[PDB]
Amino acid sequence: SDRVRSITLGNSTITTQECANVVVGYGVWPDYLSDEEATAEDQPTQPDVATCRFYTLNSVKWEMQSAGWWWKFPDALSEMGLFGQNMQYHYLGRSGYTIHVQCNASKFHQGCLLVVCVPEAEMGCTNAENAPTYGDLCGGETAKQFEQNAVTGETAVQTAVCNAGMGVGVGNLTIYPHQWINLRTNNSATIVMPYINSVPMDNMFRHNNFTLMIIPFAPLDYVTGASSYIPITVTVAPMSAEYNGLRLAGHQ
Amino acid sequence: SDRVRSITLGNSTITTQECANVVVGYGVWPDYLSDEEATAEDQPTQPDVATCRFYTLNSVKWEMQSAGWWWKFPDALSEMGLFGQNMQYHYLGRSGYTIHVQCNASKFHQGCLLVVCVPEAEMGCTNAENAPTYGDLCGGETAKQFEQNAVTGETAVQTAVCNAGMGVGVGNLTIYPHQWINLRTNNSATIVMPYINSVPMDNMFRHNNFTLMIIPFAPLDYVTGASSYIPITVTVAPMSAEYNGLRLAGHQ
Amino acid sequence: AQVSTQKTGAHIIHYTNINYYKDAASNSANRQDFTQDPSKFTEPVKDVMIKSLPALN
Amino acid sequence: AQVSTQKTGAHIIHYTNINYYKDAASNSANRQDFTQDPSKFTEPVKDVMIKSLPALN
Amino acid sequence: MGRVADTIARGPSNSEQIPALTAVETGHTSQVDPSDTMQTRHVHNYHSRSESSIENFLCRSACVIYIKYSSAESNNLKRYAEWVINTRQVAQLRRKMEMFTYIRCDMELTFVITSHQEMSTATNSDVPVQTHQIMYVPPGGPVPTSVNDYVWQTSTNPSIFWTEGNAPPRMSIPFMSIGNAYTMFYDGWSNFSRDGIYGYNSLNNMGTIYARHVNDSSPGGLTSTIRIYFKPKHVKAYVPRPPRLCQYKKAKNVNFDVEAVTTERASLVTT
Amino acid sequence: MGRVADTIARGPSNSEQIPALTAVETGHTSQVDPSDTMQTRHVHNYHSRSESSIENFLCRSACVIYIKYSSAESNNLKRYAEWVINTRQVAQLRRKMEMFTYIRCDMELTFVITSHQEMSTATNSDVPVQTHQIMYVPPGGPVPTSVNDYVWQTSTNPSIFWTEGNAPPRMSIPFMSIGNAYTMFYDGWSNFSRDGIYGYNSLNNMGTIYARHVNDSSPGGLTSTIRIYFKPKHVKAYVPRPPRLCQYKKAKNVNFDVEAVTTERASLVTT
Repeated sequence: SDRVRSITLGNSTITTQECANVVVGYGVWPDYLSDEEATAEDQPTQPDVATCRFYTLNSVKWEMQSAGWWWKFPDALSEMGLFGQNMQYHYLGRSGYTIHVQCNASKFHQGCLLVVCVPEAEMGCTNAENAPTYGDLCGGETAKQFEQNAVTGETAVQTAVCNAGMGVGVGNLTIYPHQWINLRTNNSATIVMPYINSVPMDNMFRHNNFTLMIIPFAPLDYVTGASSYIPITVTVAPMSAEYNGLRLAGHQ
Repeated sequence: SDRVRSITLGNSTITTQECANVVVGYGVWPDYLSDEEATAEDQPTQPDVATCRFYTLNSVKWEMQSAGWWWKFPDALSEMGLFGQNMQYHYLGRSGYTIHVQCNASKFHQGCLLVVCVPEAEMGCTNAENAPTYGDLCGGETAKQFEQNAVTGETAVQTAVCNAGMGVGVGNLTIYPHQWINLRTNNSATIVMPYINSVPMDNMFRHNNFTLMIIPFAPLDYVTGASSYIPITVTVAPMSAEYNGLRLAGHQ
Repeated sequence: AQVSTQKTGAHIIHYTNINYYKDAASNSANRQDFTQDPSKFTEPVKDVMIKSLPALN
Repeated sequence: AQVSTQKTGAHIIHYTNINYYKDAASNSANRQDFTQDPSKFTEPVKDVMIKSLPALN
Repeated sequence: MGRVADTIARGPSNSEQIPALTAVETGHTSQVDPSDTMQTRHVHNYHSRSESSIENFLCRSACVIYIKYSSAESNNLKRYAEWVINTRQVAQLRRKMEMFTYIRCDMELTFVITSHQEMSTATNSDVPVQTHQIMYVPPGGPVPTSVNDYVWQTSTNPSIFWTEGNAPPRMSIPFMSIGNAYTMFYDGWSNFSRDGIYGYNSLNNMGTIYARHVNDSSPGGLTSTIRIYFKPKHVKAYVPRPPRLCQYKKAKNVNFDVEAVTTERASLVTT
Repeated sequence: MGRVADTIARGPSNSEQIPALTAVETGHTSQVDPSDTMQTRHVHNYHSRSESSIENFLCRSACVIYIKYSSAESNNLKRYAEWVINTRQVAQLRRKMEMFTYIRCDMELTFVITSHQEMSTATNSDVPVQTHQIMYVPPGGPVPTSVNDYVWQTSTNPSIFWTEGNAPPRMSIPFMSIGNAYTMFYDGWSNFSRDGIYGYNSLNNMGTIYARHVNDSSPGGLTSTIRIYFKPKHVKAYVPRPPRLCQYKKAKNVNFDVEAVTTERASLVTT
């Protein structure tokens, strides 16, 4: 069957028994930087299995009035294992990812999620004179949440699914690598993101390569007398992580 | 000339212009563990240049009544860079070292030091009913000091150079890999220690593979009107560091 | 001189271009490159999905 | 006519020049000569100094 | 060529083949043709996707700014004008480029320079044909503080001199980003702290255009307005994005106001 | 090509080789690469030194003077203007050439000629399009003393005639020093006595440009200003010098005022 899969990376392994294939974003599979595309002249450290391995993030509760969740990368893995340690000590990094979303339910539950990895998901702001602040772009391992309707603030992110937090049709986030999790079909999504940037390597705190957004397009619904807590778990492994520009820890 | 040398490891390099060769301890140069001597079945991470690279320790003041200094390894590098980070997250490690001692002086100063790396330098105690405690075996990047004469305490290390803190002739610490720094000859010692243990890998906090001891055998002496502060600096790089048994940080 | 076909219909038909500058940024825009590869957006899946078969077996 | 490569990238690309004048001072400037010899400023020493060896033995 | 697929003739079917049925839970989108859902005839199809190339889409000159300056300094325009180079002060050109995340291209800059007579208490005007300078100052160059200063000597700064009543002047510009492509959207900050400017304006640092009259002022007043037109050429674009839904607010931010997805309908069923 | 060196992969070392250590008491400067002081990877490097050639550095037109003349002689500009040819009245172009001691090159001279209406008590102006002459008089030629004199017959003197509303006129000039290169700095004197002019102005003798309106004066007044632009071409330069530190004082001397080496810092350690 096509519904059963395992992905083994490092000392971690994930199993699925319902899945709707694997999306390889832009048809490019993660790899180390070549000698003809390099520009950092020091030897790169490649920690291999010690950084490339699934890291489970904090789970979010799917409710009937939920409007979605987002996690920015690499800043959701900034405190995760030795992946986050090698971010501390290095000026440059460069990594692809396999992102795996889990959300099982019974056959008497219904709902549909869009799972999409958006490169360069620069976000708007409630006040038009101000930039959104870091605390509102990022929650780390915890997700930031979309809201159903428009919000107000000064440095708050403008959240409202219809605009997707970016001023674009939310229905058009399908030219970006994506899968859907529809509870009557599959219980997992898998996206494999290559490294995508216009520079061959970049700092891992000052820049977010992509944002994973999970947006309900068909609300959660079930008859009362069924399970009322349904989590969505995001477990994501780095792939081909390498770092250059070793110096003391920090980022300021 | 034989007096000039460079050693390049990672993004660090040391230069000497007075040196008395390089001692390769037991004639064995650091290497990764082979497949025929392995017993840990998970893939080893080898961080290469990111952990193998000179780390300068805290300097000690050589005085005329100094009796010596010691630093235990790997516990002097436990907070040093990503070498110390990979100690945190891994059950096992395994590394060789190049240890480089620096101590320059003028040609109107005199003194002689023994620089010796002692495998398994288990130490005695002032009270004969008690074991020495960790705070007295180790100072981390800071050295613990030998004393000229016998000391007392309950959990204090018995320090007295004559016994070398181990109950043996101090003059017999020459079957261990060693060099001397004699101020009228050389200003540096270099020892390259292989990994030496009776198990192929071992935990890096629970065990100290060797101890570097620096012991004056001819006191510092100079005529008043010359420099009166002369440091001894120990800069030591891991070599062929690899780790197995990845789990959460800590050591308890 | 470079001699290349013009855009023409459907059911003479060449033009001549000579570059007059030492930079390739000075050159006229390339408008006749019609290469495509829609499959990296339209079919970006690890396993090849055959149209006639079930998506999910 | 002189046919010579243009400046172009990185990972058509020629131009044609004809001189129209009887003087070589009338000609367009030579911008594509990239010859160098830094060693007469950077290493102007009688004895060749090998990098790996001592400067002064 | 850019020619599209032919329709293939197809007869009745009754098989376990199911081209119509699919799962959209895969990121894959269906490859169905009409030749899978009904009869169909063979159509030899000669239509081309020639003009839907990105090098035909983006390769038409678009106005990006205009800036005014005045001989008299009549209405606070100074004797020279300036513009920090960007592509984000105009809605139309900006939107086309923001359908992509990274673009590398060469530009072609055309200038349309016009002048007009101003109200004055001056009597008798017979002002010579104006000449104008357009000077490009790369980042970290000295800048004009007056129309007469030493910076207009243009010893290394690229410059155009053009006289009215002639064809619009143009110059090519090559690809010139620090990166390997221009960045339309940057989800980072300019500080490692994660403070300062956020967005694509962090990576914007493309110099400044200055423009003046070269002629000395005459007793009346003339204001000249220069309109700057950029045309992408030799384009490669990467990472498609949605077209904008919302109107822009600012030329350095994406901040947006919440707007409707689509326009109204009376009901689900309309004719 | 002008392509730069690749980085070469390098491993750990421990040898009596000492690339880092050197003596700077030799005039020789170290040849060390990153591949001598740390690990390093192989980088295939495609960067070029193409635009840092001296024939790209010096080969952009720079204004060297402007001079004014007036039909009316309104504000003491005469009916013609003159300029003794030199490159030293402008800071920017001068500094670039003074990074070399000897330069042989051809020049290209472009003129940007503009006119403006002047205040007058004249009424009704409908002045025809001006024509202008630019005459080069080699050393020891007869010189204008008026706008009407015989010297403007240009029987052997090179000359340009140009009408306003047209493209800027230009002419090439060949290398034309008495020597085998132009001399930017001369540590000698013009007399064997060791008196007279000292410096590079001893060897300066490059003729004089004269410029007039060719049209007869009309009842109002027009002032025309001509800006002269030199571009080196076909350059060979010899004997590099430091760039200037001090601002210039004079166009015939190097006299200078004592100025700071660099700008302030608070302390030795700054971040």
